[PDB]
Amino acid sequence: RPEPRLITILFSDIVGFTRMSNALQSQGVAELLNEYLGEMTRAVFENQGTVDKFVGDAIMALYGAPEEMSPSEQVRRAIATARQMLVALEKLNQGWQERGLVGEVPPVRFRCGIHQGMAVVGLFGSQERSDFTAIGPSVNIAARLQEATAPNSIMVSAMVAQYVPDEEIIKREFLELKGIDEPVMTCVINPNM
Amino acid sequence: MRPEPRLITILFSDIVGFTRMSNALQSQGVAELLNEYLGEMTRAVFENQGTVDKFVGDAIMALYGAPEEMSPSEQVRRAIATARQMLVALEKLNQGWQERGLVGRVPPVRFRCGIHQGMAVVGLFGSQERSDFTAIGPSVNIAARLQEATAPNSIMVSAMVAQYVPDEEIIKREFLELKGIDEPVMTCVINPN
Ligand SMILES: Nc1ncnc2c1ncn2[C@@H]1O[C@H](COP(=O)(O)CP(=O)(O)OP(=O)(O)O)[C@@H](O)[C@H]1O
Ligand SMILES: Nc1ncnc2c1ncn2[C@@H]1O[C@H](COP(=O)(O)CP(=O)(O)OP(=O)(O)O)[C@@H](O)[C@H]1O
Ligand SMILES: [Ca+2]
Ligand SMILES: [Ca+2]
Ligand SMILES: [Mg+2]
Ligand SMILES: [Mg+2]
Repeated sequence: RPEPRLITILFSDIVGFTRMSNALQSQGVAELLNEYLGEMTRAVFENQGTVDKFVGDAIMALYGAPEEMSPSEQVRRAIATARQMLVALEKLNQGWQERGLVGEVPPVRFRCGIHQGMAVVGLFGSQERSDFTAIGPSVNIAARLQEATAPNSIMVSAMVAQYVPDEEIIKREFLELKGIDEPVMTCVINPNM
Repeated sequence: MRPEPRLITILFSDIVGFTRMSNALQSQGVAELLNEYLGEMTRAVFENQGTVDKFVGDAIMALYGAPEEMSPSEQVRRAIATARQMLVALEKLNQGWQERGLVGRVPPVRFRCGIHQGMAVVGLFGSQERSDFTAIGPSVNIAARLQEATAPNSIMVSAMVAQYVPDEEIIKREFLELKGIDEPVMTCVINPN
């Protein structure tokens, strides 16, 4: 049965994928995407994370579920992952650049949002089709954060930022998010430790 | 499956204001309702030869014409028939949740549906460790966005899908802005019966 517990959600999403989605065609789109994702999942698994699901060119990773994890660990790994994924993106662009797969098309950039809160975690769906995911306001914030941030940046919430030295806090500022009544305190963190 | 272009029809159903009622349902109250909702809704997709791509929270994504082949007219027809059965099935669930005191006497559960037909790269995307079957491209977004813009408990479709729908069944045609698409798109509100 799905039950509530504290977890950290991370969303990674490629910017403007739809554009290059043309003039790159089938093979191009499949080959690039499959590779992009190969690295990103690698980044998640290495940081003890869990790949909840892919949503188009987006990734949804969890920390703290299904395997119990300490609040500090949850955020520390999630951030390590976000910083790691970025390092892969710069190199993949270096791999696709000398392949022509990039360039009437720019390199690939992603938006990342991280949050920590409660969520009803467990198997959702029917007895014919059910997947393991996290449901709840907390998830929506993680998603909304990722969407509100600038390309090639990591935007966490205050809940997350508290485990982050203010020195690594590039930009603090409230922001109204879609579907969230109370304005959230967002924190754009530094890509480097 | 080896990713490749293919004409398909995409269906998105999303519950209206789910985050709002999750605060009056409590963890156990959300899992009960959400899982019951998914069972009846996916049953509808399956009994219309549709394929449940995935669940994006309280939202459902169904594909018609993939993996198994299906004609352009049948895709539209099954996808629409599915959306109409969902409403008939939701009406029943609302009665149940009515007695249970879960909702009704918290407004009764409602959902939005979006359907577009068009080319899209379908197949398995991901890594060797984790990869899933799904559709990718401009076509999927259009449906996702049409869902997003339609009034609660209404079925919105693109003009291409509308091209295979008897005229009297149309309720409202209109040039709208699809929060995610650059140029205005023509939309058609389908009669729920
Ligand atoms: N395979 C898939 N499964 C489910 N939803 C999908 C999907 N592919 C796309 N979508 C949904 O379609 C909508 C638009 O997709 P996006 O990937 O955000 C367009 P984009 O070209 O990448 O621009 P953007 O991400 O910079 O905004 C989103 O709501 C996304 O979640
Ligand atoms: N389990 C999950 N997996 C992936 N994305 C999820 C998710 N739960 C929520 N989201 C994402 O969080 C965002 C908002 O969730 P919503 O479905 O809109 C809650 P809502 O209160 O019902 O808003 P609504 O009334 O506009 O439908 C979406 O982009 C959705 O894809
Ligand atoms: Ca994207
Ligand atoms: Ca919803
Ligand atoms: Mg996006
Ligand atoms: Mg929504």
